[PDB]
Amino acid sequence: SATYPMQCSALRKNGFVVIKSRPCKIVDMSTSKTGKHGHAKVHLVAIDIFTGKKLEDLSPSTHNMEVPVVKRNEYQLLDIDDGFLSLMNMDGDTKDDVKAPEGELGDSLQTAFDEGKDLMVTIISAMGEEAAISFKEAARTD
Amino acid sequence: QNPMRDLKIEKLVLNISVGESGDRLTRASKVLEQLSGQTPVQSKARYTVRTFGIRRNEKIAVHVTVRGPKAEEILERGLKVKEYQLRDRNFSATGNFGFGIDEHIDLGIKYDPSIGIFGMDFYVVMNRPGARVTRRKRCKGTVGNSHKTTKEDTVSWFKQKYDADVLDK
Amino acid sequence: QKDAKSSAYSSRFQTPFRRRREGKTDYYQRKRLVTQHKAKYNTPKYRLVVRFTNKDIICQIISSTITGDVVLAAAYSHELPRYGITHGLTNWAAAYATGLLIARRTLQKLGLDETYKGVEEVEGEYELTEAVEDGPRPFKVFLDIGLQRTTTGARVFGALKGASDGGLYVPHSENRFPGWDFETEEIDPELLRSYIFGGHVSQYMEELADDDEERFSELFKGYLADDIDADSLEDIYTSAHEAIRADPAFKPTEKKFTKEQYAAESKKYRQTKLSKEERAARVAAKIAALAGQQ
Amino acid sequence: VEGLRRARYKFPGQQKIILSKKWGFTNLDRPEYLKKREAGEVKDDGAFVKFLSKKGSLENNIREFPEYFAA
Amino acid sequence: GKSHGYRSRTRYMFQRDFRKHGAVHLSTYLKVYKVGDIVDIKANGSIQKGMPHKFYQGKTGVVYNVTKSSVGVIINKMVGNRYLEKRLNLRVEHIKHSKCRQEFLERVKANAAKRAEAKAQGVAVQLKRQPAQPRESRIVSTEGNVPQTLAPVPYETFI
RNA sequence: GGGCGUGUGGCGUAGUCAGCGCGCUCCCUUGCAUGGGAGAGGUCUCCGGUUCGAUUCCGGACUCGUCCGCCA
RNA sequence: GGUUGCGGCCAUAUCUACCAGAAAGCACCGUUUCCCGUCCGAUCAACUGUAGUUAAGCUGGUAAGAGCCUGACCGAGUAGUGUAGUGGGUGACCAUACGCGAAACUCAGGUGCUGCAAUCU
RNA sequence: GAGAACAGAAAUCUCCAGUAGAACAAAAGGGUAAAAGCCCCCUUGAUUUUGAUUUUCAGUGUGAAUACAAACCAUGAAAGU
RNA sequence: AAGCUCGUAUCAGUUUUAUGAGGUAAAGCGAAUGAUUAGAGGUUCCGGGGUCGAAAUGACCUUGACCUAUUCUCAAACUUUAAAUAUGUAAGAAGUCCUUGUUACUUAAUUGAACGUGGACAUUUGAAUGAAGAGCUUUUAGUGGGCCAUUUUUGGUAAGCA
Repeated sequence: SATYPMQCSALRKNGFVVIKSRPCKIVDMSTSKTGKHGHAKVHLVAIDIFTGKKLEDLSPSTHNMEVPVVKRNEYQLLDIDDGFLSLMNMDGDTKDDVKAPEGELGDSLQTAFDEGKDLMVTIISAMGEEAAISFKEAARTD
Repeated sequence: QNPMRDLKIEKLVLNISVGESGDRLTRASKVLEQLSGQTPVQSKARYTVRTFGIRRNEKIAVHVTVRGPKAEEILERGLKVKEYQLRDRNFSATGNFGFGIDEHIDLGIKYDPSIGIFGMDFYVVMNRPGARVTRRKRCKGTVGNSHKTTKEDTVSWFKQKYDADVLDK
Repeated sequence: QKDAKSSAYSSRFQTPFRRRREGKTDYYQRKRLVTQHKAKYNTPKYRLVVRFTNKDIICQIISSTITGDVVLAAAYSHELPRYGITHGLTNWAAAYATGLLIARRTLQKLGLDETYKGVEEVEGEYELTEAVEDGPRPFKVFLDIGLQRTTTGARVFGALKGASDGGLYVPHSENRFPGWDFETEEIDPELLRSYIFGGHVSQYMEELADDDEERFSELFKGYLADDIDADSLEDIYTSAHEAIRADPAFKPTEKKFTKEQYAAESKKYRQTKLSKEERAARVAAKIAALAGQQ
Repeated sequence: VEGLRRARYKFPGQQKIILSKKWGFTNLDRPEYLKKREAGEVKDDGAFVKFLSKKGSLENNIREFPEYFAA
Repeated sequence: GKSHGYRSRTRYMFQRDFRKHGAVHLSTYLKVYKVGDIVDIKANGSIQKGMPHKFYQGKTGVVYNVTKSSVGVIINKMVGNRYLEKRLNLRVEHIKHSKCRQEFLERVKANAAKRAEAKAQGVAVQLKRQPAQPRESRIVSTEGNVPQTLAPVPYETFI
């Protein structure tokens, strides 16, 4: 399956959750007892990985929250044209479906490709939507 | 006494460890192939060692096994490279002996600028007739104590044949 | 000092079976051979045991009991001089002739020989002894090649081919016979027939006698001593085959002596054990010798 | 005996002080060990003593324990 | 949690033994079982197929079915307050014939032989077994066996 | 008392069974702005186990920062 | 009685170090055209039984041998244990009655037996 | 353990000893030496049809497993699996 | 509770005989695994500290490892060995033996497998003791909080504790 359930108390920091059908990454967790007799409630503060928005939800601790599958994958650039990166996989596979980043990451990547470094791109998959998060340079195998 | 106790060369094995796969490996394999007259066998690496830079299974060494009078001839060429002087440490307790040499130019192949220079390890395995008892599949047995090769017999044979002298150390 | 085994090692050691220690029996193969379908209650399972020593081929028909194995009939290659084969007693055709002899002998002593005549006119084709209707089934037997390597061209399969043409029903495929092409999965019958009639040794006889004569005097010396040339071995194989199909009756030798006559000499030659009292006298003399201050 | 009697106060329960009939830390009696050590069939170790047996190889039994066989 | 698997608590039960590991000898494959034979069940840990459960270890039953490599055995199992009938398919490495049955058959044939030979005379055959009777009168002599007087031994440390 | 997290070169940290950036120190290049290249620098908190190999997998220990310890 | 082929029980058969082996049989041994397999006719395949050798394998013997096996009234009726008492003892535990009964240790002996077929001075 | 250039504690090769002290996906326990381990070759029986039996047990279900029958296959020289 | 089919048995909280199975108690560690005390003899291309040494793959002591023969003490999740008490089966008539019928199974084969026909063996008919009747079926009540004593035993310092 694309996504799998988990418990709120089983969740912990720097893990992925589904909040309002968005892949989110937790920055804050806090548990407070509801009433003296009652079970504690978990208040979760998380950041969407793709959009960067801050989303929070509180739930019972025993409640089950949905968790996405996030895969980070490593590729080499071939060209940046029309806002669409062209990447090259190990064993020689090529994809052009990735859109170029639109922020300061995209600006730095564009300048780095213009001045000619060999750039290593990390793109993540979660719940059927695809994006690029970071780039490095290959220190060896020039 | 001595009807068929005569020592003989079971085999000569020539080992080259280039240490890393590729063009060298092929050049060392070509040198071994032209020296032996047989195609050599490359040997994989058992474990990954960082310090050597090796990883598991890249065929890091190449070796060949030659038997008979041809092996005797290459051993003659190796001994005249070594000037018929060998250390006492070279011989083993079982009776087998080996030595290591640098370059095939001393062996007389002559030099090609592409192929480079590779040294070799020569190892001679000595046995008496009747060694098939250990090797055969049916009725496999162990060789008797008197008939076993030993260090004193192999140094006596190496002094008598090849008219060589062993070093005291 | 180096080759030393502790008492703990020698006490915890478990020896294998005696035949495994001698290296003569593969018990993994033996279990799969001699075991029976338990609903066939006391039905024996019969092995054509073919063994190759130097200067002999041994063929036996053996079933298994708890007290030991039982032989119906045996046929060795050294009784082939009775049928006219004197040289090459371990070649591929000698294995064929030994298989034919043990097949004809077993069908004669079972009384299954007037039916199931086998392949009378041999040509090298691959076929099995099929069951005739409204009568008894053919005698079923399975090979025991032992530790010997299965190999296309090995002479255990020559013994199989001889036994199969003799009228035994032995299950086999044809892909281990000489002449089997690997790429085209078919059997070449004329090369197999040449091997049955000794073509591979006669062709060598010609192609070595024409050039290298000292080898032709070293080996094949008995062929010159008995004036056997290259082409006559085919018809002496044919005459040997028809002599086997005449009488496999196995007259044994006359033994030249008696069992106790051999036993007297061998009992005289064998060494005996030392008893307890003379062992004690020996150790007392040893104590008086070395420990008695010389 | 007085040292063991002083040590007995540090232990719970009841303990007894018994003078053994054995020679030292061995397991033979005093006259048995005396009639064994008059022959050469004992040989000292670092603190203990090794004994001769009638079993084993005679060569080892003669390189060890020579005075008993010096009869 | 608790654990009750199929081979739970079978450690020493399904160990092989000391110094008789390895392959099994061919007498177990050459032995012949018929329907109605009485067999003992002892599992062989070297053979994992056709294994009995740990309950039937050391149990004795009756053959009711013979197949290619196995034997069907009937055991009576106490379940609650009655015995139930259990049918087991076991490979022949895990069974052997019960020797008590063949001893009883030897008693039957020797007993019939005694009855047959003594029927020619009518000498009150007395074919039932009898247990250990009390031993009867005897006279013990002291010729070379004069009695030796014994006494209790006093106490010693012995350490 | 219990639970959770925490230690990576000075800092930020990332990680596959030790990488850069900014620091540091040199060298080189060219402003309006610079940039580049070298090095010295890390027992991945510590100690074990596992594993071909462990930052990574596990166990134990230390430090620090948190959160609970309530009804009578 | 020796040896070979196939075995059964699977050390009384194994291991260590020496010694011996008539005859026959195994074995080492000689060869690379053919079938076949290898880096390497070393193993495996094939051919000859010829050129040779009991040196080895194998078999047997030796050893106050290691191990293993058997037995003992050897330890020891000991340890342990089923049953009994309004038995002892603060207790820990221990005696007794009616029964069952070890292991280590010590000592003595032993070191393959045998089935089917073939063959042998 | 004893040897062989670079090559050493650990690279590859050779011999000897080696009852398993290794390995068999994982927890632990069993089992395994001409193998159940390592390497190579060929394959899809990890197939079809419904019954019976064992464990848990009410002798219900579920899961897992055992031995067959009727086909159709794989592999091997074959017994067989 | 209602009975039903039979009339001393296709029984038994028992013993004996024969034959299995087990890994606890005990024992063992100069037996495997693991723990563990002390010396002794050796090994240094093969350790570390000192002292003598130009230094030395030097020397002399000492201390650590490894090996060899010993020595002291142990194991719920160690074991070669291995009880007592409990525990499976058998002690016949539904048995044994002789002869020969069936089959589409099985065998090279009337070879075997299973079930049979006909015939022989009877009150010591196959050990002891006792049987109070033996076997079978339907239907339904209450119950499904337990506790104590001896012996074995777990957690706990212990408990009229769990």
